[PDB]
Amino acid sequence: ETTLTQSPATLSLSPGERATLSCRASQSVSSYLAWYQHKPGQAPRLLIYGASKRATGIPSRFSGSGSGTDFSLTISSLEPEDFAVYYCQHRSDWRTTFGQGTRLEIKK
Amino acid sequence: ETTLTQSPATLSLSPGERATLSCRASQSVSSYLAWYQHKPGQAPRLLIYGASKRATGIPSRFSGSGSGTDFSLTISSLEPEDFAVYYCQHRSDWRTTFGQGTRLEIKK
Amino acid sequence: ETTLTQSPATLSLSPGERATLSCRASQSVSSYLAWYQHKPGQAPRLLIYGASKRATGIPSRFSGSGSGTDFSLTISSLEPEDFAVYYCQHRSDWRTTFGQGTRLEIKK
Amino acid sequence: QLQESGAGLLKPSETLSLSCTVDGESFNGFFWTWIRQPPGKGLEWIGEINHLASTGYNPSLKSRVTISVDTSKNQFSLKLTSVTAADTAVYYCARGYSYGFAWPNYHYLDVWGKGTTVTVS
Amino acid sequence: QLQESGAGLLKPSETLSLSCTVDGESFNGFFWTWIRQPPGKGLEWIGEINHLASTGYNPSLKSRVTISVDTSKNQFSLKLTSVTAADTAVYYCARGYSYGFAWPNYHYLDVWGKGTTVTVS
Amino acid sequence: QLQESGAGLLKPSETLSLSCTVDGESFNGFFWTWIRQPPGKGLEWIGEINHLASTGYNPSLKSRVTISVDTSKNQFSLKLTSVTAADTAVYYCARGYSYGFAWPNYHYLDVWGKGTTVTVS
Amino acid sequence: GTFTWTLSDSEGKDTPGGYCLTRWMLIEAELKCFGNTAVAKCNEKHDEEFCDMLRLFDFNKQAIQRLKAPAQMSIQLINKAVNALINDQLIMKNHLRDIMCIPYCNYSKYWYLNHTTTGRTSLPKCWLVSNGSYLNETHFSDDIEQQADNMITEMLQKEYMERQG
Amino acid sequence: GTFTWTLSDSEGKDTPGGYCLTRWMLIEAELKCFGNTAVAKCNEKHDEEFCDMLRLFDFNKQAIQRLKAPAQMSIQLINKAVNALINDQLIMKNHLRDIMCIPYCNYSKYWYLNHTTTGRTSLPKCWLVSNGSYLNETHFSDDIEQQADNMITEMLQKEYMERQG
Amino acid sequence: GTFTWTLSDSEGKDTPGGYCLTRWMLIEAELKCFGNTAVAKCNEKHDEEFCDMLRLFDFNKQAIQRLKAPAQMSIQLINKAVNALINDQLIMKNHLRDIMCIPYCNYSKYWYLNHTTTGRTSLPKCWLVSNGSYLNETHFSDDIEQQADNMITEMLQKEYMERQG
Amino acid sequence: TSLYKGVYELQTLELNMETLNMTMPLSCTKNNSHHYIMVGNETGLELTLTNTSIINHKFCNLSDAHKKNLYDHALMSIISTFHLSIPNFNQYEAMSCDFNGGKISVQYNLSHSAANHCGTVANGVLQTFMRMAWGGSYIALDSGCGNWDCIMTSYQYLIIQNTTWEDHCQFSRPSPIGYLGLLSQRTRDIYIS
Amino acid sequence: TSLYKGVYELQTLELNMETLNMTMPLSCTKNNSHHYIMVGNETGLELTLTNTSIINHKFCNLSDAHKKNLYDHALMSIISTFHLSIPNFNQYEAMSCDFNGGKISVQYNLSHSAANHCGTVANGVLQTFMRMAWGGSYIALDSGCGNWDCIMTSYQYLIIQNTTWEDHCQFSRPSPIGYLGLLSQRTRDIYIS
Amino acid sequence: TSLYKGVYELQTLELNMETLNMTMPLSCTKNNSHHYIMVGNETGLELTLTNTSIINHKFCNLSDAHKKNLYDHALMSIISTFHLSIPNFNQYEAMSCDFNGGKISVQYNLSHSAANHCGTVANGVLQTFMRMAWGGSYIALDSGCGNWDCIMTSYQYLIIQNTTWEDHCQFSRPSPIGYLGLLSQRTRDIYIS
Ligand SMILES: *[C@@H]1O[C@H](CO)[C@@H](O[C@@H]2O[C@H](CO)[C@@H](O[C@@H]3O[C@H](CO[C@H]4O[C@H](CO)[C@@H](O)[C@H](O[C@H]5O[C@H](CO)[C@@H](O)[C@H](O)[C@@H]5O)[C@@H]4O)[C@@H](O)[C@H](O[C@H]4O[C@H](CO)[C@@H](O)[C@H](O)[C@@H]4O[C@H]4O[C@H](CO)[C@@H](O)[C@H](O)[C@@H]4O)[C@@H]3O)[C@H](O)[C@H]2NC(C)=O)[C@H](O)[C@H]1NC(C)=O
Ligand SMILES: *[C@@H]1O[C@H](CO)[C@@H](O[C@@H]2O[C@H](CO)[C@@H](O[C@@H]3O[C@H](CO[C@H]4O[C@H](CO)[C@@H](O)[C@H](O[C@H]5O[C@H](CO)[C@@H](O)[C@H](O)[C@@H]5O)[C@@H]4O)[C@@H](O)[C@H](O[C@H]4O[C@H](CO)[C@@H](O)[C@H](O)[C@@H]4O[C@H]4O[C@H](CO)[C@@H](O)[C@H](O)[C@@H]4O)[C@@H]3O)[C@H](O)[C@H]2NC(C)=O)[C@H](O)[C@H]1NC(C)=O
Ligand SMILES: *[C@@H]1O[C@H](CO)[C@@H](O[C@@H]2O[C@H](CO)[C@@H](O[C@@H]3O[C@H](CO)[C@@H](O)[C@H](O)[C@@H]3O)[C@H](O)[C@H]2NC(C)=O)[C@H](O)[C@H]1NC(C)=O
Ligand SMILES: *[C@@H]1O[C@H](CO)[C@@H](O[C@@H]2O[C@H](CO)[C@@H](O[C@@H]3O[C@H](CO)[C@@H](O)[C@H](O)[C@@H]3O)[C@H](O)[C@H]2NC(C)=O)[C@H](O)[C@H]1NC(C)=O
Ligand SMILES: *[C@@H]1O[C@H](CO)[C@@H](O[C@@H]2O[C@H](CO)[C@@H](O[C@@H]3O[C@H](CO)[C@@H](O)[C@H](O)[C@@H]3O)[C@H](O)[C@H]2NC(C)=O)[C@H](O)[C@H]1NC(C)=O
Repeated sequence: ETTLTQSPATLSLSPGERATLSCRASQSVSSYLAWYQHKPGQAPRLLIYGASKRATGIPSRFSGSGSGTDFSLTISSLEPEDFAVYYCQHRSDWRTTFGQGTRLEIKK
Repeated sequence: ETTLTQSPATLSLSPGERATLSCRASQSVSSYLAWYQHKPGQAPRLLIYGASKRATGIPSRFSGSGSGTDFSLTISSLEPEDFAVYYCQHRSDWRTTFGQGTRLEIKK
Repeated sequence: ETTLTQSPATLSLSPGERATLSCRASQSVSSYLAWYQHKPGQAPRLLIYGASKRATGIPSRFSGSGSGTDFSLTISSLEPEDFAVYYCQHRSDWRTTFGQGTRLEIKK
Repeated sequence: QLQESGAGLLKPSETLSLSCTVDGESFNGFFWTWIRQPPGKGLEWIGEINHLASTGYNPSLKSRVTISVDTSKNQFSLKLTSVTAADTAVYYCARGYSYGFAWPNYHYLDVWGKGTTVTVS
Repeated sequence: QLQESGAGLLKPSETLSLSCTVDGESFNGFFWTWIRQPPGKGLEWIGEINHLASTGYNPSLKSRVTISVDTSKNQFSLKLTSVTAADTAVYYCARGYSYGFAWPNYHYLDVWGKGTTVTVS
Repeated sequence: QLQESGAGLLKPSETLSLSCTVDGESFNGFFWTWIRQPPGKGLEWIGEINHLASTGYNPSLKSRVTISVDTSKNQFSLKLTSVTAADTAVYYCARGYSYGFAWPNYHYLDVWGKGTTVTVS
Repeated sequence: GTFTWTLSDSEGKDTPGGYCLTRWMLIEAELKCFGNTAVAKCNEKHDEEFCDMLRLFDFNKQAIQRLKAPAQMSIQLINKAVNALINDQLIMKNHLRDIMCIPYCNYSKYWYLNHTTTGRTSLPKCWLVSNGSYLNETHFSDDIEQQADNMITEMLQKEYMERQG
Repeated sequence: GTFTWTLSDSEGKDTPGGYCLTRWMLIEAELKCFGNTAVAKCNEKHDEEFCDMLRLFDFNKQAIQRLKAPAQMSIQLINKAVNALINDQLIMKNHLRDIMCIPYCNYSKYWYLNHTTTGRTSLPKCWLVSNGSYLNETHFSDDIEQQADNMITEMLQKEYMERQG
Repeated sequence: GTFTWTLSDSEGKDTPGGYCLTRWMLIEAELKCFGNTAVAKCNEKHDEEFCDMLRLFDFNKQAIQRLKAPAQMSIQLINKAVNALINDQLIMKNHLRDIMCIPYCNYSKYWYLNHTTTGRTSLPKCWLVSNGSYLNETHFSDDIEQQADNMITEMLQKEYMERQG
Repeated sequence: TSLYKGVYELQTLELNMETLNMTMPLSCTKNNSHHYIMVGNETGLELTLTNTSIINHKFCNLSDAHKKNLYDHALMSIISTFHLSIPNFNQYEAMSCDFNGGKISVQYNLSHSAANHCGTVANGVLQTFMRMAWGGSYIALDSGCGNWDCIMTSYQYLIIQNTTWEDHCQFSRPSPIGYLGLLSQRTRDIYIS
Repeated sequence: TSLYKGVYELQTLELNMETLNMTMPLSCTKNNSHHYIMVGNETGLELTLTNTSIINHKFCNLSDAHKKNLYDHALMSIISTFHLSIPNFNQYEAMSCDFNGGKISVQYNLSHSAANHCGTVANGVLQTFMRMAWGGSYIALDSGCGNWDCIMTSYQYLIIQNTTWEDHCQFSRPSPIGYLGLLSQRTRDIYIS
Repeated sequence: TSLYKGVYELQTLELNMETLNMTMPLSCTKNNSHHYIMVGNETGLELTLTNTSIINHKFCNLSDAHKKNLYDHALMSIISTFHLSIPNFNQYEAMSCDFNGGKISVQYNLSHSAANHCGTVANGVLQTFMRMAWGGSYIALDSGCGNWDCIMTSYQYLIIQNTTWEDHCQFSRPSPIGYLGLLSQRTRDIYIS
């Protein structure tokens, strides 16, 4: 089977700065990773799927790409509303996993 | 399944008179009814089969007809020798029944 | 099933004389009999197979024939070295038997 | 021309065990029928059997009655286990035929035995 | 447009028994997914099920979890026996899809329930 | 050119357990034969085996003897359970061949081992 | 023989001319022989009921005469021979025509033309049936005339080649 | 009818001449009728895609018109009819040509010649394809000329016989 | 190519003329080429052993040359090709002739006629065998003369048409 | 006779398809309730359409039928040819047999339920029947022609049994065609296991 | 047009093989991941090449599928025709089904192990597929032509399901040929039990 | 040569049916006790008529033979083609196999009981054999011709095994015809279950 690792467990930029969150697979990924945004008290929301698809209601601030074993989530300007927790999602036939989760933080 | 009912449980005419014994089915009869004559101390004898066939040794005094759910045995003149018990017989695939039995009686 | 019988249980001639050992089957033999020579302290050696085949290292002194139920081993001159024990061998599909064994003896 | 005939006995308990020996004409062309007539009652059917030992039975006797055939003696024997007070009847063995062709079809019992009386006293 | 919704309770022992009622749109076109999030942890997958009741499970829960579907009510209920201190998590029910055609393919969970909190105190 | 050779021991009870190691030439082209010769007796056949482990046995030993083959070591071992006073014989392992073609056909045992002596004292 | 029979026999010629149907082969008839031209035509026909039957009859003649089956009919002979004896398209065709309510061949009677002089004959064609009976000539008189025209045409072509040769 | 169709129908003649393909049978076309000579040729051909399709289309016409199936397609009709309607050699042949990378017939478009006067036409031949597309005329212009030569030859033979008769 | 091979290939013409059998195709022989007329005749024959074999040999030539099987013989190719390559009637026919004790074809040697001038040849016909050996010419000298008459007839017909055209 | 073109007499042949009995089975029809297949001048099969049954159970012990070999080989071949030709035979409870002693009796249950919902059992069995007795079968079933897929009769059972040779033909001439028609296309309309 | 010999116009026909739907199945292809078989103007089958699966087990309950008769007969006939045409189908663990309620979904597992060691499962399944969707299948599999015996694709599963009629044809004209091609030669390349 | 009509030389061809080995199986006969089928220039099958046996039991583990896939596919195809072509093969105790390791050895027991009562096992097995090795089989069995239905030999067993390629042909020219002859008509004379 395969696993995912997200190296930047904690990342801190002020709002308005551009930032990325990397994600690595143990094997060439069967399929492509999806990204989820999670808030402290709600439910996960699909942010990006298929590495680069932004779905519908997700703003243009969020984009991404990846292939092989190396994927990345890009937030173009870090709006204050986006400083929460992100997760990688990977599905194999009848099996799926998640990354550890990475968090964004506002500093002053 | 199906059943037979013979309404004229007791019928009485003097010898020489014409008489009939009716027989009714609960469902259109699969096949046709047979009639048997029975004597008090012998064995049943086939009288009529297929509603109207008189077989062989049975005298012309006995005839009959029927269809659907309604059948009848006709004795043209009631010879004294015929005043005994009659039964209806009905056979379905691997199942068969008999009527209750009707009796003829000589009166004076 | 079938069996073999060797009648001449003990046979005695001086060396240099010609002799035979007969062998009889209970049924026409399926296949042909083989003969073995055995020494008191060694191992049996194939002498003749298929009634008449002498194999390889066996000297011309040994021959034989047979058919049906009647077979015979012929030793043309009884060399002193040949005065030991002989056996008949018969094989049927997945079954085989041996005769009783016959012995040659030197007399003076 | 033909006459069917059986055998039996008065049988207080155990099994009824009645036997019917078939006459020599056409054993395999007919349905062998067993019927019963308790005193005060009309005719009841017990069951039927053919030469391939294919059978049918009156459902009320399903747990007690098994009809057998032995063609090597043109003899078929009725069997009714746990015989009781309600089985005190005259038993009959008869030859039946069903003309299941085209239409109208028909069925009857023609050659009858004389009747065997069985009680359970 | 669509909203999935379930039910549950705090459950100290026995079996977790959570239920999810599906909205009225396209029950049979998606993989029904159950996930879990214990406090202090990231997201975990429990298992998935489709409308033919074909399932897959997280091997660590193989001996305790069985996911069922009842299409006649568009309702599938999570089941987790021998519930314990390690299962004190928020449970979510989500609709998933996998585009297994040509290349690149993809998978995601789009419509999410609100989250059911279950503890074992 | 070729020489078959086995191993064994004196064996008062239990099982005979004799082994025969085949030479390197044509293991699969012959019927492996076990024979016996008790003192005072002629030759007896025990049984035979080929490389597909297809066997035949002397009926008198059917309940006690099982012959096995292991082709990965060109070694087949005799087995005789409940060994007794009547089995005190010299055992031999031999290679056999049967020419079952046209007519006449024939059979023989050509390469012989030296003989293993087994007693039950 | 000269008709290169796709049969187990190589010599189907009992007498010069075509294949003959004898007294035991025909119903209420004696011997009827066809010429070799008409029979030879079937050598290359893949849609003809009459010669489908000639193949079965000739097969049977040889099967009985040359090899012997000790008991039963030893049915395996026909089971393995038929694919080479019968043009299955014809059986299926006539079966389909029957299920669809149009005249079809049930392989009983055949109609042929016989010239009043010379004795030239055509190949028999199946007399089609419908609704339990044989059709009257009126219903296929057109087919009979086409066959008559074909016989005339062939005779004229023969005469032409005799004149050329 | 005169083409002796190996079909469930016996009268395939809607109008004098060959079998016609109507507005609903052709794509983006109205009515196209072929003469009887060209259609009759298929009576004896065991290697022709166009008439293999004529048999299925005519079969369908009759199957729909005469017998009625209350529900579903009652697929058994085709399952038992095909061996008599289709020359399987052709399907297997074109399949093999496809697996071996050479032009093959996928039974879509057919090319035929139509004379500028008289209106005589040839049987359509399958327009072969390869690598997802139709071949250009250049690649088979030789086959088109052989067919044109055959039409010319037949017309001359017809005139010859008219002169003789 | 012009013989419209019911094969996986569409171009069976290696050189103008008929299909040629090369050094590796014949036993103890070099190259033997037949004319196109004789080969073309098999286009419409449903009862001929020689061209049944030409179809297998040509099939094999193409199967080897164009597609590649990494290991084994990949036997599925023949299993699905044969119904389109072989006229099964011929195998069954010769098998039946064998079981019934008459001369039959075992597809080994073939006899043909070769004219002393022009080089015109006929299609080879199977040299029949019986009782473990080949038949002597005496037993079929009649068949050889019929074939010779047919070659003569065809040459005369050709000359006739050249005179007319 | 009719003198086509003034020169051709129209003449007929009728083939005596009786002489064929030595090599191939011949079938014919007696009235509408009886159809026969002969396998020579000794024995054959009777096929009847009846409203009674002989066998009142659901077993057909084919394995035992072949462990023992007491049956006529041609007759078994014919039963197989008939059976294996029934399209879409998904319901096996409809078939019962008595292969005991070498005797052959095979029943097919044609009962509905639903008739209008055609194509279940009776249709496939009766279609096979129409080919085996082809040409003499047209009066045995009701609604002849009409459809191809909803073949029905008034009879509830098709029963096939072994019998003796007697002429047995009164409605149709004996013909090899029925059997031969089912000899080919033996494996068609077969559902997976 | 091109005036062959100066007198013959070269003209074309294209057959409207749609009108044939009343009597025989028609197949066609949508892109490369979708292939359809219609059995009239109401229903049909979808055949897809996918990298997901619906059924995650090894059962195909054919016995129950036939004990009950809730399925469309034509659709089952087509599934059988497809299945029985797969050569050398020695591995049965590769096939799974859900015949419950009359619904049909059948999966064939095309996964290797070993690809270079061709001729195991995917080859036979894909070869059968190329005939059923013949003429619209040439872009669905990789390495078209090349060999005949090592047919492979990038997809792990072939899934066949029941659907509704919609035009559904965008890559190839509807054609009866695929189905008809597998109608004949039904029993070939069958291993003993 | 013979100058038919004074102008035609009578000439011959003999076909080199060896070059066909790349595409189709070829069979030939060595003496009367050995018959070979080659499936290329590497391997093939030996078919022998013998009066000995290798396998002394009644098992043929076909299910395991296919669960594992250690066997050559062409060789298994040929064994199946041979087996399934045996008519009326009602007695299965007559067949035994050893499909272990991918190795193939299959035995057919031709023993009577009753010979005069022909048509049981040996006949069907030997008839199939005569087609597989057709043209080189005529000296292997006794009573060649005579009947078609009572084919017998002096040998008790037919044994088919896997071997290596060697020329192996001394009595008949290699020919594809035997195999091809049994390729068609694969499903004939099959008894119901
Ligand atoms: C293709 O389709 C066509 C068209 O449907 C079929 O053609 C039919 O084929 C049948 C069978 O061959 C023909 O039936 C035979 O006809 C004989 C003549 O009499 C019958 O026809 C007349 C006039 O139509 C009727 O009046 C008769 O009916 C009356 O008499 C019979 C007597 O039994 C009664 O049963 C009826 O109820 C009527 O009272 C007849 O139908 C007829 O004689 C023949 O029957 C004899 O021969 C058979 C042969 O087995 C015996 O079984 C039978 O018992 C009779 O045998 C007596 O005579 C012989 C000597 O000849 C003695 O040896 C016997 O012991 C015994 O005394 C039979 O009925 C039918 O006429 C014919 N229809 C037409 C229009 O031509 C084709 O067969 C079909 N082909 C194929 C291959 O499928
Ligand atoms: C349709 O039916 C016909 C009629 O029945 C069949 O025709 C027969 O086909 C076979 C096989 O092709 C022919 O056999 C071959 O004949 C060669 C010539 O010698 C043989 O015939 C003469 C005269 O009849 C005999 O005297 C010989 O017998 C003697 O010698 C052999 C030697 O082995 C002994 O075995 C005998 O006991 C006799 O002592 C022969 O029978 C013959 O050379 C050939 O054998 C060689 O080639 C084969 C090829 O595989 C080798 O297996 C074999 O070992 C021999 O090979 C040697 O030579 C080659 C070089 O050429 C070297 O490379 C080798 O290493 C080795 O040294 C074989 O015997 C038969 O003659 C022929 N009959 C007639 C009448 O024509 C058709 O085949 C059949 N067709 C079909 C499709 O079914
Ligand atoms: C339907 O088939 C069965 C099975 O073949 C037929 O029954 C069998 O009939 C034969 C005689 O033809 C019996 O064999 C011999 O019978 C005589 C009688 O005197 C006896 O002396 C011999 O020793 C020998 O047994 C056979 O036993 C019998 N088998 C069975 C199971 O009944 C049956 O007759 C056929 N049906 C019809 C209508 O013919
Ligand atoms: C694939 O096949 C299945 C089985 O045939 C299809 O499902 C079935 O659909 C029919 C309607 O077409 C259902 O019957 C009727 O449904 C109406 C709904 O309002 C109801 O009122 C009627 O009383 C009746 O039940 C049938 O029950 C249903 N069966 C199953 C197992 O679902 C399915 O729709 C087909 N797939 C596609 C894409 O069409
Ligand atoms: C009949 O078929 C069996 C099964 O294919 C043949 O036995 C097999 O032979 C191959 C070699 O051709 C063995 O594989 C290789 O053997 C070499 C030996 O040095 C080894 O180094 C390799 O690693 C590999 O294992 C295969 O294991 C063997 N299998 C069995 C079950 O024996 C047999 O040889 C064929 N019969 C004849 C006469 O050729």
